[PDB]
Amino acid sequence: LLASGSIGVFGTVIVGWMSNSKYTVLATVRTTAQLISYELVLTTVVFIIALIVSSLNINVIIESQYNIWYIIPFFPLCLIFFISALAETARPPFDNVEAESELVSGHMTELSASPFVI
Amino acid sequence: TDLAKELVSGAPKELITERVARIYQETETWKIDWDILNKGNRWENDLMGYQSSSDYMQGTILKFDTREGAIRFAKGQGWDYYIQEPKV
Amino acid sequence: SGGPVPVFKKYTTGSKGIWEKIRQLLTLVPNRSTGNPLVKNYRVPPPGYYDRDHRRNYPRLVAFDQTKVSGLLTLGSAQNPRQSVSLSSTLATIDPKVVKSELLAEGGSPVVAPSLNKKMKFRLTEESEHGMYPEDYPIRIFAQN
Amino acid sequence: ALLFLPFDLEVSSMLPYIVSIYSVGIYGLIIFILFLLILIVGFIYEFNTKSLSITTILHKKNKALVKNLY
Amino acid sequence: PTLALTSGSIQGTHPEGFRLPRPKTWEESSESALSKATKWYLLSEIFRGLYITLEMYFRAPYTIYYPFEKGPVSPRFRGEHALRRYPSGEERCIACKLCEAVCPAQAITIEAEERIDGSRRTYKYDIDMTKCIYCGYCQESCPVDAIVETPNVEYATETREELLYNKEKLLANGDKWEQEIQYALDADAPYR
Amino acid sequence: QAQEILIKANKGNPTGLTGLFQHPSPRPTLITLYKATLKNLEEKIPKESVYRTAVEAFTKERLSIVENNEIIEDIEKKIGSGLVEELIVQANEEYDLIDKMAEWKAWEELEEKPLDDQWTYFGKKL
Amino acid sequence: ATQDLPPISGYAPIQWKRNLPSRGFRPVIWFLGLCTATGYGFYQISLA
Amino acid sequence: EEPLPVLRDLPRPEYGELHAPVYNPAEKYKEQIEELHKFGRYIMGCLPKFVQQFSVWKDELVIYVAPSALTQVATFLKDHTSAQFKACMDVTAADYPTRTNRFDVVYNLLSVRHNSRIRIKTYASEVSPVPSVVPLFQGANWFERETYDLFGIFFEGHPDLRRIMTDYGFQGHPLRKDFPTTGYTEVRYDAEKRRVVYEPLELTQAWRNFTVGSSVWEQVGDGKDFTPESFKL
Amino acid sequence: KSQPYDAYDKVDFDIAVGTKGDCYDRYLIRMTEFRQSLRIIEQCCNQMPPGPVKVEDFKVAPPPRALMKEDMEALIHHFLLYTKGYAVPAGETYTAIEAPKGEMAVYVVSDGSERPYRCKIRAPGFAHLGAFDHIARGHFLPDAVAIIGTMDLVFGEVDR
Amino acid sequence: TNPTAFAQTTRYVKDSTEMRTLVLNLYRRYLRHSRGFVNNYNLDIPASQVRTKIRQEFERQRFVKDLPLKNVLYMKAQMEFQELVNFWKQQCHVMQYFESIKGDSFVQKFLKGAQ
Ligand SMILES: CCCCCCCCCCCC(=O)OC[C@H](COP(=O)(O)OCC[N+](C)(C)C)OC(=O)CCCCCCCCCCC
Ligand SMILES: CCCCCCCCCCCC(=O)OC[C@H](COP(=O)(O)OCC[N+](C)(C)C)OC(=O)CCCCCCCCCCC
Ligand code: SF4
Ligand code: SF4
Repeated sequence: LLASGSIGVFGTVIVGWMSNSKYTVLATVRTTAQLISYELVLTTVVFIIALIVSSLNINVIIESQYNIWYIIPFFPLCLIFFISALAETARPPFDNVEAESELVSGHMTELSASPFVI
Repeated sequence: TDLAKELVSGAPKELITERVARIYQETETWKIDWDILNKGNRWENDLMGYQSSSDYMQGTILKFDTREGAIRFAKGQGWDYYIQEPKV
Repeated sequence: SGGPVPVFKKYTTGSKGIWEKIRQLLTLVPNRSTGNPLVKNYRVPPPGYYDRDHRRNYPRLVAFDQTKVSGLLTLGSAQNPRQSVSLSSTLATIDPKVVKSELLAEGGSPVVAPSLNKKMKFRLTEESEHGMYPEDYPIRIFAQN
Repeated sequence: ALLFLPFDLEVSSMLPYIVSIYSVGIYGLIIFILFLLILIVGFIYEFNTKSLSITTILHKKNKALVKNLY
Repeated sequence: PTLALTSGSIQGTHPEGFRLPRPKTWEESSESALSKATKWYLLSEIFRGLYITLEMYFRAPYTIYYPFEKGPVSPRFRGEHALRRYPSGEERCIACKLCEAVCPAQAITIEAEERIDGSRRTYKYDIDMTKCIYCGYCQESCPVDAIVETPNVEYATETREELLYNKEKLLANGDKWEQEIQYALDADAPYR
Repeated sequence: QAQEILIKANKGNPTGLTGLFQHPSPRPTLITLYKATLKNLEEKIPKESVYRTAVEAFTKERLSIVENNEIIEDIEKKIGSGLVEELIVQANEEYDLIDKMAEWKAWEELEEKPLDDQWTYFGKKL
Repeated sequence: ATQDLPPISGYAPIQWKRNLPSRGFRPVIWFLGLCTATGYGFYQISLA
Repeated sequence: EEPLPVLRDLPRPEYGELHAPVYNPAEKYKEQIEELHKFGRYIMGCLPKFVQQFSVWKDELVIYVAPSALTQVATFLKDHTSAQFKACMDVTAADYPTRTNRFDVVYNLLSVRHNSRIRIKTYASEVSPVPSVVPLFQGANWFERETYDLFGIFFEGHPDLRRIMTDYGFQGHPLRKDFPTTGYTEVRYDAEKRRVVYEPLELTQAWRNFTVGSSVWEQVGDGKDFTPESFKL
Repeated sequence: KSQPYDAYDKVDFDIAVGTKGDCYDRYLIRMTEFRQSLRIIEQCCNQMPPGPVKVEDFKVAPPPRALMKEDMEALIHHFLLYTKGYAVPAGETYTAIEAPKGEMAVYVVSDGSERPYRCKIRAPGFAHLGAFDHIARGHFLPDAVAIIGTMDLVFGEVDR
Repeated sequence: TNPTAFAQTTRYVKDSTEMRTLVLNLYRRYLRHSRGFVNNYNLDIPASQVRTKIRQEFERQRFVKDLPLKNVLYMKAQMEFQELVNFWKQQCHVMQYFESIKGDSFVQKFLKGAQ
């Protein structure tokens, strides 16, 4: 699950690359330096949960919360996970990738029609 | 008077040569306006009867104060002109 | 004084029934309205010579140049009497006692620039008075005193 | 960006301890804490030098006007 | 007496207590270190900000449903220019050219002559609705209320040529909107 | 003689107005700069120049009021021209003008005379 | 009568001063709750 | 828990006869005219060399200087503590073609300290330069560029003077009296060239001139004097 | 306050003054301008006087339509107002008011004609945009948006 | 405040000889940027053509005489340099700048309408 997240991170930095340089390449060193850094915090949170169950299997993690939900002991982690979840996806408030008031449409200003849909 | 100020006013070349300005007096002050074009001053638009025009100096009138002041201006800009003396 | 005001004194849509008491338990500030106007009161019925002349007596346009300026110190004033006549020579040869009453005011003290409104006097106010931000906020409120 | 590479290898090298936290017992736990305290010194070092801050030195300079009577 | 002796004014006198007090240091904060940390770490103001937004989620939206409903209008509304008409049928307009003179955008074009019956009327009356600014001096200038602005706004057209209103188009609107203009005038009569 | 007078500080406590820090030792520094003003008049500006008479009419007046009052608040209130920090600025920039005004020789006759028609608006004499 | 004029008594005063009363328990209580939630949570994890 | 009122049903006053006072507004400026006249005389006292003349209209004070004397007076009006006009609000101009120096460059100043405004008015010709007031006020860097762009006035000492309100490559300075209100050219799109191109002016409807039926009679006379008697012969 | 006008002296209100000269201060001042403005609206509704709403001089105001068609003097001024306009006595003026952006003023020269001769407009947004270089220097590109927003730019007013 | 690229103070030059040298350097500045004007604005004419047109521009008005009107012509030509070098004029204006432009007998003008 974490490895597939990294590929999408590398998938995004391709968007602002070599397709001229007006607004996509402005938000590609900015983009890359953001979803790189929070991928550390997101990864650590996942491992701390997996440390509690000593397993890397999602079913085991789910089935091991029968008597307790990790929102109770690990409330700070849920906030930290969600903050990192927002920043990785580039959703606001951490939305300087497609900074609408600053970079028009951000990295998708070149994208139109099917490239935009995907 | 000797100054070629037409190179700083930005006016088109046609004002210096092909246009004539009248310095008249309608009852205490003098005015300057440009005489009408030969053709194309006013043609009836065939759509709605609007009074079309290609002359861009038709709506321009300059209110002066004294005769010599107006003549000073016309020489300063390099304008061809003539003066109409009012009847007493 | 614009203190807090209950919800039922504001012309807005309210809450009828137990939902009012539900609203007063969940909402952070119970004395705020939803903002929707009162349909039953707001916009209910729709909208369906000389003695009196001053322009001709406008203040005149008079310009004071160096010629007329010199005349006030020498001849005096039209209330308290005392070509090209240059001022610079007059200032070089004239009685300073003329200066300390005509060209200057209050014993030669320079005339402060005339105020466009004298009664613009300010005082600093406090939180309990104007009901604005507390002190830590980086502004201060002034009043006309 | 460059400092991401070390800290990411640190986190991604704690994977073996996750699936074996029990069997290694106390001995693994003490080793694990040492493996972090060494990396904390790296964390401490970047904290003091202010290497992460974007910094603003190219501009925002002011001076006090001083009379130079002669 | 004023402060003109010192070249000062009562205006130049800042109020008592104008100068700022001394700024606080870290030892002069009311909320203890733990109290500030809990608000800081647990996002106290953001969570309050979220809740107040959630209040608006349970309120009635202001939205109305155009074109099935319209927003309010006033009897003074300035919309589509229209040429009025007497009940007897004769045109109200007697061709002042007061219309052509007031119009700030010069959107009124009038040409007139003696009619056949001799009563003074106009055979040309054009408005360039693309040049008009819907100022309202149409309605105010008329000594016979011949030109008025209806409360209509939904007359957008595909071709710009359709936006040049000649006399017949203005007269068509004057008949078509006559009863509505009756609402507007009879509700704005007292204030004029 | 090589001297240095602190016009405005670059650090310390604010004074309400932005970018105007609190002067460390204003009162004697105001007295020094006020005194140095009167020295500048005696070297550059002639006697009949009413600008010279106008400077002393308030420099001596204010500078005397500063010395008697030992509270910073009372210096502002009686002079009535703002803060103490601002009073430094008013004295300093006025000092420079005495240097510049003498250079201009603004006590002389009108240097350039206007033409006849220049100051007449729309035919009727102003 | 034949115009728009405010009533003789006028209108009741409007609310215009800032009114933002605070909410919630003091930060210590929220901090104590976070410890208990962690304190109870690690009791349930340990039992499991 | 009380019902809200209905404001339409509130009792209202009844008003009958109106006595709207009709007196000259110039009376409320009686002292203001008096104060400003001394201040202008004071400036001429402090600047005999530069202040050619002055005049006060109600609560406004005007100072007239030559282009050479501009920066000198403005520096005095900025620094001299009797007149601390720190902010230069406006730098405007107008065209009067009759006089040799047709233009009339204006300078509105604001004194936040003393709460007053002044108006330095220095003439300018189509060729005679005017010293820039940038070394005194940096706020005229954009007010002068507007004046140059719309008049062609040459400002001496401007750090960077160029077009600010007209199009790039525009010809002529519009706010002059001899410049036609419709301009000389207008643009359109030419498909063959595949670009938006300038072209000579063409109007489907020419600007009708209605000034011909203007007033032939006098409208306003001298008026009533209000000069304080301390400033008369 | 410096130049009272149009029944501003009658009402009472408190002005707001910051201390740091940054965007957050100008936000607090603008928010205070909401409540102070709402404060005056209560006073203006309460203190509303009766009477006319325009100067009762037919030469500078249209006569009522009930009277235009009844009085020969009324019709003449209605006819004359809208064809020639009223003539403004000669002079010049510079009146500044507190616009929501700032000091907005017009310089108007009257040539005794029914049309103004010179009309220069001081736009508060014009001068502020000039000081963009002084303000924005040394900040970051996201701070450019914050600086523009706090300047309250309306480029219709800037490019008048 | 920091002035923009290629800016000069507006100065009323009071020498006949100094203005001569200022212009000569200016003409070289246009020729130095001949390659850029082609690449910046994507003009259809090659580098030699622009220099040919620039020379036709500079040759055209070299005979002016009034020094007060010399500075004005030097001031505005500086603005034209500053606008062009800073890449401020749109592409269309430069293309049409070089795309502008013998008369006809009286019979030819009489028939169609003359002016
Ligand atoms: C042991 C306790 C464990 C707690 C775990 C949780 C910690 C979370 C972060 C706390 C620190 C913090 O948010 O800090 C605030 C930081 C940095 O602020 P700063 O640079 O220091 O400026 C403050 C200087 N002060 C100290 C003078 C005040 O910036 C921010 O505003 C980040 C805003 C994040 C918004 C995320 C919204 C997501 C909402 C999720 C639910 C809908
Ligand atoms: C089950 C819990 C889930 C969420 C956990 C985190 C909540 C935030 C509080 C921790 C920080 C803190 O300590 O906030 C403390 C602050 C500030 O208080 P103060 O200024 O000292 O109060 C002043 C003095 N009084 C005490 C007399 C009033 O209180 C708040 O403004 C709390 C915000 C109210 C709403 C919070 C929940 C809204 C989200 C929806 C979920 C129901
Ligand atoms: S509404 Fe005003 S602008 Fe429009 S046509 Fe009528 S008079 Fe002209
Ligand atoms: S004012 Fe009325 S009557 Fe006169 S031209 Fe206009 S529409 Fe016709």
